Amino acid sequence: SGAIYVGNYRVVNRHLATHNDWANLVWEDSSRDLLVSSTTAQGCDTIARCDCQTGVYYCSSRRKHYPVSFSKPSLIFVEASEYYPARYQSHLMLAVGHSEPGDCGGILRCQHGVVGIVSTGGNGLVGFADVRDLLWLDE
Ligand SMILES: CN1c2ccccc2C[C@@H]1C(=O)N1CCC[C@H](C(N)=O)C1
Ligand SMILES: [Zn+2]
Repeated sequence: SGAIYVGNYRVVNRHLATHNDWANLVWEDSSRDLLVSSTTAQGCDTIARCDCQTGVYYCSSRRKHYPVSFSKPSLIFVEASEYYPARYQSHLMLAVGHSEPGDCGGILRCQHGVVGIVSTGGNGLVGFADVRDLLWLDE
């Protein structure tokens, strides 16, 4: 689990969005596994606007942060799950690192701010949904 809180927005994995996220919906995209809802309180986080390909992510299944090198946002085939049929997920960045079911939502950060959130895993890999292109999160 986990979310990004920036301005009056809350960014979560679309497959983990709550009834309240959907009732306050701003934008969602199944192909990216992202959903953004509106909040009444002002959020804590800063979004990176950069092309970093190294950073640090939080892994809840180990209660620890790990440094990672990750691929540029791209279209990657993701196997069927209880949440989605087998499909290509866009704007996804892969890295070698630990991730289990339950780790989705962990934040990936570089020196410029938040880069994205854990969205895929297994096989000693961890995939992150990029948010750096969502320029409207800041205005
Ligand atoms: C975190 N993952 C994981 C880790 C170890 C072992 C098995 C898994 C599966 C899970 C996974 O990749 N998912 C499931 C939930 C929806 C995600 C999506 N963006 O489509 C895909
Ligand atoms: Zn950066």
